[PDB]
Amino acid sequence: GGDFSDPVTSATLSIVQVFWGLDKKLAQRKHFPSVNWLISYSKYSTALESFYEQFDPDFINIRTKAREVLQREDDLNEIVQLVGKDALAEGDKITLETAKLLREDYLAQNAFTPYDKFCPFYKSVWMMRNIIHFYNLANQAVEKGAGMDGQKITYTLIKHRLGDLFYRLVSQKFEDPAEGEPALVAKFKKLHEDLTAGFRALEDETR
Amino acid sequence: VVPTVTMLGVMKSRLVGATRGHALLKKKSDALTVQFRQILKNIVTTKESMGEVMKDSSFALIEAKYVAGENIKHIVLENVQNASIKVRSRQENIAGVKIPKFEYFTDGETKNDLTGLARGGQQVQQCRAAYVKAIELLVELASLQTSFLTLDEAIKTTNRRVNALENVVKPRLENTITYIKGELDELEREDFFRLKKIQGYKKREIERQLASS
Amino acid sequence: TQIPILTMPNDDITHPTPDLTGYITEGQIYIDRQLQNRQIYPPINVLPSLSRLMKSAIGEGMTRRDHSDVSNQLYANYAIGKDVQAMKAVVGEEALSSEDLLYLEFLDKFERKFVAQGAYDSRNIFQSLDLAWTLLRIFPRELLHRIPGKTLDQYYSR
Repeated sequence: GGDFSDPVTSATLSIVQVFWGLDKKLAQRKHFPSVNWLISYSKYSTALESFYEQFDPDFINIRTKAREVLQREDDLNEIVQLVGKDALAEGDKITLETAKLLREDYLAQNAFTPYDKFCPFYKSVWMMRNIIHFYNLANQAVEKGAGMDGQKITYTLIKHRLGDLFYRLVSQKFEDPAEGEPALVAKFKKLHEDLTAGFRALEDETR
Repeated sequence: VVPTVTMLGVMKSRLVGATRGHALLKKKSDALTVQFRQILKNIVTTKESMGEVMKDSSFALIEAKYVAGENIKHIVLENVQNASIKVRSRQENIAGVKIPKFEYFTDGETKNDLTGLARGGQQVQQCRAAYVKAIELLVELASLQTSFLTLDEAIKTTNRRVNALENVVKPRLENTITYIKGELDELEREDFFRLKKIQGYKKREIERQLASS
Repeated sequence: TQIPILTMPNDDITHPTPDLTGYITEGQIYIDRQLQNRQIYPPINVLPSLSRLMKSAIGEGMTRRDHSDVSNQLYANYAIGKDVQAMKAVVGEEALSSEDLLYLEFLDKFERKFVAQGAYDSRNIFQSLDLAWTLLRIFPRELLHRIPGKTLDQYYSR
């Protein structure tokens, strides 16, 4: 029946270290990985600190940022389920933004396609860095935009003036790793630089 | 949540309280909707005042123009003797909604007058007479806006309680009932049944051993 | 005639003994904890309570003619009074109409003068119905909708 109170599951989770719990709701929505990011856990994040450090110092922090974004998205969904989509702070709107992107473009994987059958690690690292960079740039604009209206309320304007880079962010997952590792890493870096330049200019234009 | 008899009782109490609160909120929303409908009807009725008093003011203005030609206007704006316009506000409460009340010059306090034009008496009796109708219309509009906002908030809360909260709790109560009765009660009988089987086996073994002697 | 007194554990009817005896019998006279807290000595929750065959006791030969009418009127008026009190808890009580205040005062009088019988104040059914009429006559003769004709004219005049 899906309840995790079964004697088998309880005994297993009493000793297993890493635990990839799944949710039936995501499977219903054709999510495909179906990994409930809110209940699953991994006790092994501590040991792999050395591997992360020798790989990339950014990942250990963007991972925490993404986890915080996910928790905030869960809380915001719980609030909006009764309060309503209005009266949300523009910072909260920016949090739900790129959280939708992380759900539908980073954690989601088709697993039956030439692009999502396999995914190299640093490709996921670049994906996470791009998403967190988008989040940080948006909140930097929220912090200072030559006025409160020009700082945070401009998310709707960003959705249009920055729409191309948003679409490229959500579509960067479609490229197959078989197309050559330098090609994909260069495409990711170029996307990051283009988004950074565009949003920095827009935040430095008229504000 | 963890299933237990105390948990089942707490969930049942929460469901009962939610049902009672939903009924109370529905009653409040119905009362607020009735008040809003009354305010809308009053505003619709008083809309015709904005035409009748306007026509009277226009007739008085034409009479004043025929009397003294072009009005002085400019420094004093002419066209009136009353209406030293100054507005005062009050806050009334209907069904818990702070409905504002409006009073102003020629429609309440803070009114003053001095001299006037030739037809200034007629202008006051027609152009300044529309001030009371305008104040009533403004008060009705403010009351309607406040009632609409309050009714929207109450309806959102009531709909959320009916759809989300109660339908969240009732599956929880069913799952708690199933976990206790469907498992614990079944296990208790099975445990005792196995114990009785052990006793019967012991008695049968003792009887067979005695018979073999 | 049996009036078995049964204790319902945990103050709920889902317990096996009350739920089991519910089918066999034909009524339920609940004692309510809140009424005991409200210091009404007989705390019988009259509105939840009912007799599945109370119609036989009411009649012309036995008891009095107006028994069913006054019973139904008291039931309905109590319900209305409880609803009006609940509304006044949230509507500020300023917007209540005259009938709302009538039902509020009737509810207060019914709780503090009718239900709260003394431990030794024996009451014949005739004077009990007289008290019921005393409480009822507050409403206008036309307001008691549940009362049939030829009864209001008989008793509403006091």
